[PDB]
Amino acid sequence: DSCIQFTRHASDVLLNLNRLRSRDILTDVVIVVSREQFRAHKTVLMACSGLFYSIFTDQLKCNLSVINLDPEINPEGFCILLDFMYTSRLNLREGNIMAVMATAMYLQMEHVVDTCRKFIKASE
Amino acid sequence: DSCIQFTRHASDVLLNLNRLRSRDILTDVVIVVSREQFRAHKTVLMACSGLFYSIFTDQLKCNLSVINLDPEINPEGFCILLDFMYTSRLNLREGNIMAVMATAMYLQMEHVVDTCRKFIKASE
Amino acid sequence: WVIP
Amino acid sequence: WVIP
Ligand SMILES: O=C1Cc2cc(Nc3nc(Cl)ncc3Br)ccc2N1
Ligand SMILES: O=C1Cc2cc(Nc3nc(Cl)ncc3Br)ccc2N1
Ligand SMILES: [Cl-]
Ligand SMILES: [Cl-]
Repeated sequence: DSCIQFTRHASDVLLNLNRLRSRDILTDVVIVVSREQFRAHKTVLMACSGLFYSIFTDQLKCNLSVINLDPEINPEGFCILLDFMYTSRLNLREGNIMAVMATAMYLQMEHVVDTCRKFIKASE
Repeated sequence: DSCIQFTRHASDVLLNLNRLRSRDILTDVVIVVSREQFRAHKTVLMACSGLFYSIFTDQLKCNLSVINLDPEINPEGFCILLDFMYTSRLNLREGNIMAVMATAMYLQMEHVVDTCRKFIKASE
Repeated sequence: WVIP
Repeated sequence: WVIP
């Protein structure tokens, strides 16, 4: 086509989606990770995670307001990944890399799994 | 912070949101523009438009499944802008620029209004 | 704005 | 991935 493109549009959209998350506006699901609860937008979760995409395209699960993750999932690892979904920034640290990678594999977040594997390979 | 960032994340999220729109997955509102109907995600509309942000943060309007736009709004102009919201690409043409700018002013999409004003100023 |  |  003969379209023009606004370079910052996708980033500005995500920044606004994160502002809605921070103010709990139009969040439509709670993700339960053991004793912790995380409110989010189903569409954003699906856009970032192969697991959430599969869950919310399921004709029965699409209507659930609460999703319980596997008990092996670490709440901090999930929190770091949820922040990444809404900001593009990943708080990857020596103390959390194993939990973050395990959570990203479960959530099916391929690019996160890739950088975790590379950061781990560098420290061995 | 000491975060790392994935450059393409925001673009990949928007591409996935557009895929959900194309398959009518988790769309939660219909925008009526005269005889035409457009299905969309309230969160994406709010993230792109000052008008939709104001509408869906209203304690009563937040719960509506149908929003009727002002009858002066052109359905093609709205369609072009809805595509822009989900892709960052604007199909701006001599034949549609006036309708697109009028629709972007109504929807409160400042960057679109800015490029329309510049493209119009160049042709005078 | 750019030519994509 | 980059240093933002
Ligand atoms: O690593 C990742 C990230 C991700 C996101 C989605 N999400 C969607 N995929 C498609 Cl094709 N259409 C719409 C949506 Br929402 C699917 C798989 C994966 N794997
Ligand atoms: O030209 C534009 C585009 C736009 C988008 C929003 N959307 C939001 N703004 C804020 Cl501050 N927080 C959350 C959201 Br969603 C507000 C105003 C405008 N004007
Ligand atoms: Cl990822
Ligand atoms: Cl805009």
